Amino acid sequence: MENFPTEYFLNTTVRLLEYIRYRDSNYTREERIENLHYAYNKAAHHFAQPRQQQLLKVDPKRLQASLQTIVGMVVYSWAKVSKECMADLSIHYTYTLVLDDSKDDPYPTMVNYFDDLQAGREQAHPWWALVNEHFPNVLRHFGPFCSLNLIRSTLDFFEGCWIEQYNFGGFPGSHDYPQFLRRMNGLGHCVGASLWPKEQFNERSLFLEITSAIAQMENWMVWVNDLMSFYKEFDDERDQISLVKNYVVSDEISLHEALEKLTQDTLHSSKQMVAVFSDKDPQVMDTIECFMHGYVTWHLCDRRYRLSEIYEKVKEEKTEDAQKFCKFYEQAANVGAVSPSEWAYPPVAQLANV
Amino acid sequence: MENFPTEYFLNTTVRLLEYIRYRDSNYTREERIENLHYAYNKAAHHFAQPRQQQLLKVDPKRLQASLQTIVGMVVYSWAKVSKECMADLSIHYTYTLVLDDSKDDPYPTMVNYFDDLQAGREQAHPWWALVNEHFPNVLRHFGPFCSLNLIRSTLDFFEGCWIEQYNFGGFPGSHDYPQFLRRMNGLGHCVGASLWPKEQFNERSLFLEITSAIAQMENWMVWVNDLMSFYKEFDDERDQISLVKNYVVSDEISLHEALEKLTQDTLHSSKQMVAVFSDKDPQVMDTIECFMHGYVTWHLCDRRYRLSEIYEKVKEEKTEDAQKFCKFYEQAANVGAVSPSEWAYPPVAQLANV
Ligand SMILES: [Mg+2]
Ligand SMILES: [Mg+2]
Ligand SMILES: [Mg+2]
Repeated sequence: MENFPTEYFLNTTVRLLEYIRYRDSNYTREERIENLHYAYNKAAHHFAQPRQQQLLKVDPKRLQASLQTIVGMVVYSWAKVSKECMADLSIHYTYTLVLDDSKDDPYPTMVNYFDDLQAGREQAHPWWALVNEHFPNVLRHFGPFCSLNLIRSTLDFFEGCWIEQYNFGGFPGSHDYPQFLRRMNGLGHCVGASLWPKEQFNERSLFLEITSAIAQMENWMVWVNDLMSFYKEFDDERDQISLVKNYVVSDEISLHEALEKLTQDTLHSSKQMVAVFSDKDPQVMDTIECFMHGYVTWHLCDRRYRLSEIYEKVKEEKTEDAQKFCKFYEQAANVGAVSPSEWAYPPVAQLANV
Repeated sequence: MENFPTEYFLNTTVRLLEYIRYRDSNYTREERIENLHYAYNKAAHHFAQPRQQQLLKVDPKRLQASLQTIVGMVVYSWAKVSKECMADLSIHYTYTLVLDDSKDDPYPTMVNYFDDLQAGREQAHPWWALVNEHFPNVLRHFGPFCSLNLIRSTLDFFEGCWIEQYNFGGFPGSHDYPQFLRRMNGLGHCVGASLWPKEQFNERSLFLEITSAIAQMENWMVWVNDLMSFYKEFDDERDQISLVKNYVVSDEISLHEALEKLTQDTLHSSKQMVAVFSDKDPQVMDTIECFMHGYVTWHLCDRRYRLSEIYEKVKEEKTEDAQKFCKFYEQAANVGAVSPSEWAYPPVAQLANV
């Protein structure tokens, strides 16, 4: 546990990419930049409005960083949706990412949650006030079924953040806690269902494939992020309650065994993704295919995950995995490494002061 | 379907009951009757009101049977809460059950779900109109955190019923579908959180134990019901899409292997329940202890699960399992076998016509 399991990590990462067939796509760099800028621009203007600037307590620099990371996530993974959809989704997922900065006990503001909701009064918690006011801009892109999924997952996410304020990784022997919490904060159904705008897909005609994608993508999605984040989190003494770390505490196993568990679930989830959707509606496999690749690309190109540090270490090694990794990484960079100055401007703060 | 694994059913059921050392002593015959009648009486008066009689489309006989089954469930398992709490919970879980066996398509009534919610307008779907109007009577018994859990779980349940209308057990190879659906319709967080009225428990002082109980009780609860109720759902059309049966379809394994999977999860969940809460706050272990026993007692007695039939077929067999099964089944009846005429009166229909 002293050193980072670099060789084990590379092997699992290469397997993950091969299982999902990571490969070049029709999604260019020019289109990338266009979408990045469109999504960023609309979002930046939104978060710069006085109402938002005042009810959303976030350090300007992090809001800027969080927005940029989210626009990147949406644009790179929701490759098939319209520019407006990427923009509105970027706003919503930026709201979720930001809420992780509040130490404010939701308790006082949640005392009248239901009565206020039923009466049509603005929620006491400012996050809810902005999120629910903006939600319709996100929901207009989806049918009733998918919309319900986005709504539920966001409600779950809120409770997840609440629970996480206690920095609790679960009582030893509480085996069901880890994944219980991970689903709470994962946004699985929100992500999964938001992949099907009614503009491109008929919710009723594809009810079964969509429901199935939500169910399978929920886990793939969160576990992939748990793994790709495993490098940056490794020595992060601040980050104390990740799925992997709660496995250690709750299941009473080594950090290493927790990481074995995570990669097995991840690889298996990847296989089944392919096995189930390969022969289904081609348009559905396309969206699923593009999300998995873009999602990994995003993790690979975003400084946040510092995976470039791993590339800079096996860059010249002559091992099988090390080379497959470096090639995948270069492919990723080839289309995903983009300078912020090419799309993320002007800064939110500059629009807020204007 | 074809032929019920009666033999194997006996073995699995005996293993669970034995492992959890099934024994109910939550109430003296007299307290059982008092609570049953109190809960039934308030609920019956509620469902007999003209508004309820009009928006709730349910065959009168079915409403009557469902109400009686639920009052029994609540009273027998929520042994530590007040009479009012049992009554209000009985009303809520009766609403869910009436939908649980229903056959309706939500799409047209869910098109304006969010906008109506945000504006404070009554929901288009009549079930939501009655449930949300009544909810405050249930929520007043809990703190904000637990309340949030009840609200979310009910929202999940609705989507679960929606999904089940398609009679889909999952695509072969979609291993994550089964439990995905089971949590949707399980009411796990609703049940788990509703075990802690603020009248008896401080939500903030026991935040960790309550959150943990919600996480562990979610699975224990649903799996126990899946095992105990495998019989009544086996041939029912509306219940052909269940956890055990979706395991067969989705994982491509024998009905028998699905059963072995279910009992292992159940036994293990039982083991960890004890391991984690034995030494924790005694009042918490008491509620957890009382729910598990009362819940099982309820299953061996309520009409809905028809476990009497399985008894009237093995009460002779010299199979050891059929013997251990009948000893348990008679033990349950001795404590919880109560004639409806001692509490469930007058009938809802008679109050409706008055
Ligand atoms: Mg159900
Ligand atoms: Mg049912
Ligand atoms: Mg059942």
